[PDB]
Amino acid sequence: ELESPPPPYSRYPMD
Amino acid sequence: GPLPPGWEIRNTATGRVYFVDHNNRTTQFTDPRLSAN
Repeated sequence: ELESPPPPYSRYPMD
Repeated sequence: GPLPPGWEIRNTATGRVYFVDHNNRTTQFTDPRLSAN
């Protein structure tokens, strides 16, 4: 990902 | 909606979109979002 490191793989990540 | 049934969409409050694929089980800041508009 060219963008910053994304949320850890949870199905529905709450943010 | 315009979301594919295999795809899972959420946006972070930081202003970045990450689609988690239940297929590969990976999150995607590499999005159909920026791939569109």
